[PDB]
Amino acid sequence: EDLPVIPATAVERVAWKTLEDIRKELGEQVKASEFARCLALVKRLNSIHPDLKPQEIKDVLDSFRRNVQPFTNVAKPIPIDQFGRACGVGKRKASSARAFVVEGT
Amino acid sequence: PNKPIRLPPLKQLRVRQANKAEENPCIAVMSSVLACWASAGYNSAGCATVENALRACMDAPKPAPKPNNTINYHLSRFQERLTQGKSK
Amino acid sequence: GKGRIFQAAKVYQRASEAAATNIVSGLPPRNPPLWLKAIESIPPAEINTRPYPIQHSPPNPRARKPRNLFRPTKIVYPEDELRRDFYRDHPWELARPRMIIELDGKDARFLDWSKGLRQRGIPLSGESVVQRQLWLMENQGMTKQEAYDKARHEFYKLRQLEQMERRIAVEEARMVGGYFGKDLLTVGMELENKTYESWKKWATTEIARQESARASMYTNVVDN
Amino acid sequence: DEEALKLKQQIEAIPGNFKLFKQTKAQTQKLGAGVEVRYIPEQYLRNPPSDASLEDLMAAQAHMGHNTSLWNPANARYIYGVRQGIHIISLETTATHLRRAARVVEEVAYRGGLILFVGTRPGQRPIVVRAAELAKACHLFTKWRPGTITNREQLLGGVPLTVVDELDRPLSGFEDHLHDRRPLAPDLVVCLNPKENMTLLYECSLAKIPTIGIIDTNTNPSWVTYQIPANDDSLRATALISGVLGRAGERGQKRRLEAAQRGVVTWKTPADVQGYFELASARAADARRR
Amino acid sequence: QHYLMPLRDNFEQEGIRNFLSPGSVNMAYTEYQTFILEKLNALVVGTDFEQKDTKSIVLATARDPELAHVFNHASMAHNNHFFFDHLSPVPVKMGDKLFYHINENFGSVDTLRDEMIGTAVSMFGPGFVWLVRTQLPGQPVALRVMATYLAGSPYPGAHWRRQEMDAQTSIGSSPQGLSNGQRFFERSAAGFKGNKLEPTAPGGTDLIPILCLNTWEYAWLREYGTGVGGMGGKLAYAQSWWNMIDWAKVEEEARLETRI
Amino acid sequence: QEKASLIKSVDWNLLENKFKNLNLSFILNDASYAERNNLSELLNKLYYNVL
RNA sequence: GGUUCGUUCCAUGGAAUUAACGUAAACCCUUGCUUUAUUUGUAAAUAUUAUAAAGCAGUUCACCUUUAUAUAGGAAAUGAU
Ligand SMILES: [Mg+2]
Ligand SMILES: [Mg+2]
Ligand SMILES: [Mg+2]
Ligand SMILES: [Mg+2]
Repeated sequence: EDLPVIPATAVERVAWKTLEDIRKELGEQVKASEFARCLALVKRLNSIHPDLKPQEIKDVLDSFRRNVQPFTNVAKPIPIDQFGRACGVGKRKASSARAFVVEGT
Repeated sequence: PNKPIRLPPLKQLRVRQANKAEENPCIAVMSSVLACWASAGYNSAGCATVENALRACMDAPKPAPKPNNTINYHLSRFQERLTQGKSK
Repeated sequence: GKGRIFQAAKVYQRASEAAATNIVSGLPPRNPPLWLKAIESIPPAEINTRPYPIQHSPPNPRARKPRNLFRPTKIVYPEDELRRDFYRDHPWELARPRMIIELDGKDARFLDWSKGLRQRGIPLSGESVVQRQLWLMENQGMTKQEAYDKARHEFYKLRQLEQMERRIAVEEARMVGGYFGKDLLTVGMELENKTYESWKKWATTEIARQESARASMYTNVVDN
Repeated sequence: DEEALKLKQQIEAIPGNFKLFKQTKAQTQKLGAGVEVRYIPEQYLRNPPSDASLEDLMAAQAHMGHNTSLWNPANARYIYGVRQGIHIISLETTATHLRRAARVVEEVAYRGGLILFVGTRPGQRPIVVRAAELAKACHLFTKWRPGTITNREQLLGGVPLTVVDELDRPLSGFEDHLHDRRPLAPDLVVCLNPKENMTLLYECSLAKIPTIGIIDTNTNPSWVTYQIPANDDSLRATALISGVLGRAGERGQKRRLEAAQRGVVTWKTPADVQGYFELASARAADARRR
Repeated sequence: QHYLMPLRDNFEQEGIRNFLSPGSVNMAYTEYQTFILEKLNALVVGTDFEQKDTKSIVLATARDPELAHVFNHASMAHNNHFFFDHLSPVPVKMGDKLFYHINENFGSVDTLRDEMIGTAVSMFGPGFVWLVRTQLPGQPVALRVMATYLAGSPYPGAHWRRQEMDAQTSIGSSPQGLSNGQRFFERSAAGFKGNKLEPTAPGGTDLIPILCLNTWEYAWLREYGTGVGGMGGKLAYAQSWWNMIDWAKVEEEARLETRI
Repeated sequence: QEKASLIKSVDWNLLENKFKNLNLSFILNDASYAERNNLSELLNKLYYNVL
């Protein structure tokens, strides 16, 4: 506790584990309130200066990191034909339209 | 003048309605409109200013509900300490 | 009779009897709990037995059938009378913050009230005047009023020097280039400003409500 | 943009400033005069006292009873008087009942017993955990789950156990026994707030387990086996009482281990484990036969 | 309570050979420090400072004007002991590293001597002459001389009571007077409003007092007398003091950055 | 643990996420490692081989 | 005692700890996107309707507000989508 601390705005963000993740790995029905006070410690011990931070605190702090990656689903951009006609698609309740838009009058 | 009594043992110390009920402010504006009509006439000019106020009400959006009051939780804590105790 | 029956004061007796013989007759009893031999020679103490409590003041010798015989009595000392007399003549002596938390409880080992008011460990308080007063009133055979004056006057001369140091210390420091922070007087006024402003807002808001109520109270339903 | 980068080289200085600041704190500090520090808030944990004197008990507010009205008349044998509208517990009655309890904690720990320090209050977690470490016992700083003693089969079903020996080291060969064996129960429960958790104490009475509790002026003394009349609402008195009891267990565990290195076991095998012995040879008897 | 601690090398019993008599040090430290501590105890007998060390009291009661009288006894006890904790029975040979740093900041070893001694006499008042080690964020370790009045403190945390120069003989209408006067009001105005004129590094690591010289009259007016005719007095006291400076300790506490 | 849910996270060990471009031409073309163009070598690094 | 579409979740009780069914989840159709396939479907085509296998996606993010600080909620054509 005597080691210095870093301001809350300078500590890089970290995605800590949630109450559900801890309940599963430990196999215990951890209480939400008792876990909230335990997470504050992790946030407190995380603000210690990295260089001055000991090795033990580093490892024990790595077991609380949430290494989850959400699925990426990016839509494909609508290209433009060589002649300049872009094809859009729309549907309404039975239909399927295909509009070819070009610079015109 | 005697002082307040020490409540007997109750099944639960709580207020029936924690949050004050706020009278619809526009039932009061309607009462005024109903007053102009009786004194003067149903179809007159002196009622224009008051009728508009009633129209301004129902066009305005309803305010948001106030946060719930936590009085009943604190009363349950100090029940046995304040009253003679708990029953049942 | 709602409460349950606690037999905690007989765990050794009950547990020892259950280990004397085995359920399966003809066999030797199994080893008893590991605590049976630990409290073998440490029986509980007698509880739930109302004794005659210590009498801190002579009981009424006139009562023919007194009650509350098994009721603890109030602790009263001769100083209680003096404390009340002093702190009433000096009410603002209570505003002086005094610490009652004890460090080790040995503060009474170095209190020799024959020397004077200033002692070791304890601050100069109204208590030092009472103890010094009590000592003179007992050893030197002084009256309650005489000893009160003596110990009381020594208290003033010590309090005066403490108030004179603050003024002379600050003034002396500034003569050599010593600057200080905000004094309690200025800090107190700034807080009153922040609170007064909040009252101005409330009064302004409430004043508006009252005047608005008057407009609605008066009947302007028909404009002619 | 330097205004946003000027916080970095400040962060690069924290290691240097801290190192230089700590060094400076060693030379100049303590130069003026020597202070007679005779009380530190966290002194009952760093180095709790072996025994408690009348001054330690009084300094820790161990004599402050509850209001005169909120009192159990049965426990009036320990009250010294009345002052400030409260009941004053006799300091001499607390010291005597405390030393007697410290003797029970030592003997139970000296005979290989399982102790359980129980303090369930907002700030009683560091106190109970510290005392359990000294005595090599179990701690409990949360609400006691009703049925952990009388219904241990279900509650403490999956919690693992181990088999140790004279010198408290594991013994390989009891794997099959650690699956049919039923859970354990404490041989001595040291409660620091018997008024709050009466479900735990009643189970101990039902289960024939000795108990030690801090009986306040409003607590029923018939709930524990060995009472310690004192103030349980003071977090400073609880640390002293538990500290003394923690040292007792530590002193008891030492004698037990010192007596084991000489081949003198201060306890015989428990009944449950003892039964699994004769059955073990019974299974081996078939090997010799067949 | 605060109790008197023994001195460094048995001075209370024998005193330094060629600097202070055994009876002078007795009246300078044993009889005086005990007197200050006796007064100090009575002031913090029932406060939070009852178990705090002197330095902690020197920094805590620096700006508060109602506790100014407490700062004096605290800083006086610290500055006094700080002066005796740097002497030695026999003169010590200055270190090579320290000897080279002094020349880079003062030109020569004796150039600093005549500066400290000169500042003591020029001050003409009870105070302490400090040899501080100032290091700014990007500046190298540089030394300088600082003089403090009756109970001034060299640490930056107690800048409210540094007491570097007098106001009676340094604030007038002359060009230097107006300048000095402006600084006096600027400090009081900034200190009151809470604004800081000179940024300070966290932990008060800017200034580190290495050496001190107690110019208080109660320490030398007995051994060296008043100094009529220039023989003895305050001047000779400062000169003789230079021979007993524990330059070895002055180098250790300096903590000069390795540069050679 | 039996009744505990399962968080949805991308499993980068799946053969569908490992090689987003499934064509052998892109893969075996010295993408990351050197001189592993042999198709058999690539398969051995993905499946358990008995031979 | 609060909260939630919900015995949902949190806190708490001088008695609780758990199991099964229903609930919930998941499943089928539908909506957006990605990949695969191009005949008997599609004007052309560098591939965009349709057809149908698998996979992803929500109250997620942002904003506002928030009890006992434990659980969260609101806003609904002019934040993203
Ligand atoms: Mg109590
Ligand atoms: Mg329940
Ligand atoms: Mg075809
Ligand atoms: Mg399609």
